[PDB]
Amino acid sequence: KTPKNVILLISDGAGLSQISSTFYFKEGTPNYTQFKNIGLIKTSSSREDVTDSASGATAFSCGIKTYNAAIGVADDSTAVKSIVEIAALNNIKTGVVATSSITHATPASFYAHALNRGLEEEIAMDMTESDLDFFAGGGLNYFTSRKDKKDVLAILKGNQFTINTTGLTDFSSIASNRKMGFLLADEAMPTMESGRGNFLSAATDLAIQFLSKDNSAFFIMSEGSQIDWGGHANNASYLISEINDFDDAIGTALAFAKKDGNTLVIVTSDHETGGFTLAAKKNKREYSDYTSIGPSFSTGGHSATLIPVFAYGPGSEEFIGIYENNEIFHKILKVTKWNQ
Amino acid sequence: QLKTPKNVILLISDGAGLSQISSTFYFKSGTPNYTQFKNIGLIKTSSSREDVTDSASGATAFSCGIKTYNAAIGVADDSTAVKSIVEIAALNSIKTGVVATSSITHATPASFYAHALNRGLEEEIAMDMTESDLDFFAGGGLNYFTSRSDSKDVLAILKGNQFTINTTGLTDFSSIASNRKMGFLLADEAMPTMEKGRGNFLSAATDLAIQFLSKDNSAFFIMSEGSQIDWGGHANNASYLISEINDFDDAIGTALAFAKSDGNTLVIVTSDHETGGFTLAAKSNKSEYSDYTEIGPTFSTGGHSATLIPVFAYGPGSEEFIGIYENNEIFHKILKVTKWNQ
Ligand SMILES: C[As](C)(=O)[O-]
Ligand SMILES: [Mg+2]
Ligand SMILES: [Mg+2]
Ligand SMILES: [Mg+2]
Ligand SMILES: [Mg+2]
Ligand SMILES: [Mg+2]
Ligand SMILES: [Mg+2]
Ligand SMILES: [Zn+2]
Ligand SMILES: [Zn+2]
Ligand SMILES: [Zn+2]
Ligand SMILES: [Zn+2]
Repeated sequence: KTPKNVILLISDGAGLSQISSTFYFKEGTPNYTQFKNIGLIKTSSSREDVTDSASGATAFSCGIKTYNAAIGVADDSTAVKSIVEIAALNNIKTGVVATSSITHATPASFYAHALNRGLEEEIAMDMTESDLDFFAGGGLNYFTSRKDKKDVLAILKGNQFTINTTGLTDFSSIASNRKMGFLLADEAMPTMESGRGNFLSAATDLAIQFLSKDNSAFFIMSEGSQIDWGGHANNASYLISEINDFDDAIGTALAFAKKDGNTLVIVTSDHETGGFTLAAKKNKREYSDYTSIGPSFSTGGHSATLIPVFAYGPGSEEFIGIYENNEIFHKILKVTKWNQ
Repeated sequence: QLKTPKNVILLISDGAGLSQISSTFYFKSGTPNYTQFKNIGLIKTSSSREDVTDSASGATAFSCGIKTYNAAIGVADDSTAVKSIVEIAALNSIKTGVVATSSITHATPASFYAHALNRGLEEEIAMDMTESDLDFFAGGGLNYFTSRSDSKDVLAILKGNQFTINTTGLTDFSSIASNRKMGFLLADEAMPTMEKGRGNFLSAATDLAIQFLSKDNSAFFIMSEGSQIDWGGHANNASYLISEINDFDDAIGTALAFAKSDGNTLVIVTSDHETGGFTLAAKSNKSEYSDYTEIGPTFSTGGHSATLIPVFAYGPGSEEFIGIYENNEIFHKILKVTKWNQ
């Protein structure tokens, strides 16, 4: 009932309908079918019925409701301790993986504290002050082509990071590093449609092997970042290709957890985007053909639907039922007994 | 090794996806009864021939435990009749009831007492009621029993089978307690909408079924349907959809209040499919920008969609309903937990 390790996978912008696309548009059975314990979260922020990713992720990373655009700060704008900082005090190794820039609102709410999510140069500099042990994502520009002219990589190397800006490597290439960071694009990683391939699964496997090196317990947040961008663009093949990749990472996590026996895997989203619907195909006589799906959208923004939570591993029963998003944080602390 | 329920209440919200359910968290006074549920599953709703299901195949999945074609009522993909949960209940000495806010002959209620090649055959469906072992029903659809193209009087046949029938109003329990079976036909076609003054019919009817079917310490099975959530969806009419699902949520609280007091009753809440691509979008301010402080509901289709659908279960055996499975497994899971003879 007490997990040693926690992997949190966040599919940005995926409601149940986006999840459902994997049951129609992906070869084979989705890894979602492996879960038995399922819950539901209410995703409103402290001030807005519709959340953004910043307050959405800060509800998970810090266990409070805060205003849209906040990174790691409470509604009154004061810094709050995150699960990464708490994990560091409990001797837990930590890693953050994302297919957006590593400074984007979701990863950022795990290692920075900023008044507004668009302060991405401040966020990059904030990593220099975090106990983060591993990261992988885009966003090389935020560390090396800055308004202030500073070389943030040099500071990170001073803090014991090895940084790779060229490719994800084998685990044998990084096993002896103390901390490891990958910055593999200037801004966001490529889309799956532009050849990103299995970055998310590979990077999440690297984080697991790296952070568990010396029998240390770990916490990892891996984010399927571009699902939401698909929803905002009302671009169905973009959305579906990104969520199928995210379902591959879920299989990666779960294959490790099932063998390990001491790992809790939580999958959820921050909010839904686009009103994405698996509607019947539309024909011109305009009528429906229920034999076939034609994905449609109703909005270019986020929506307030409750969002599914999936949990596998010791303590996974704590995540069933219907609760506010910020209680994800408290439920993790409860089952791991990591102290605050 | 789960607990075994004596009784089962299956509540269907037709047309309600997770976004429809979520509307009760923003548009209902107080806290939704959905929040009482701990055990939660997901069903895949495709029919035997269609990725996007209709109510008939999707309800027949629940009542008979098979995938079948859109429009089938209690019949298999080859059009042969299949034994239903209500027919199994009767053979196990279980009292049965069906409630709906549509006509009682409409596809969801029909799939639990009738066997017909096509949901359009509502006069045959009303006739099938006379050969079923149903003990209790309430809904609309008086026209299918007394104003038929074949000028037969079906009501007379139902009374011939030990039904008492009321076409006036729902009564209290002591009003109907001595009757061996009870039917309420309270509208010619569909019951009124919530916006046109239906009021608390669905909870009252469900409560009444529960008292009636549990006379003399009898085990029971009830299907009650929030039928018009779907029609709000089809019309792309937010206040209609939302008032109808708020009323369904009230029905959930009625079922759950009984189950908690009883302690021997499994309550299952699900839907057959989603409809309308209903979305709790950010309100538009005016030339148009999104204001995330508040919600303005939007739709993307006039028809059903293929999203996976949430299942909620509470009571003995409810742990059977977690995880992800085909819609037709609802039937098999009900059978498995109740330990009824098949
Ligand atoms: C516009 As349509 C045929 O999806 O209701
Ligand atoms: Mg994000
Ligand atoms: Mg800062
Ligand atoms: Mg495309
Ligand atoms: Mg119906
Ligand atoms: Mg028949
Ligand atoms: Mg209206
Ligand atoms: Zn987001
Ligand atoms: Zn977004
Ligand atoms: Zn339906
Ligand atoms: Zn419909």
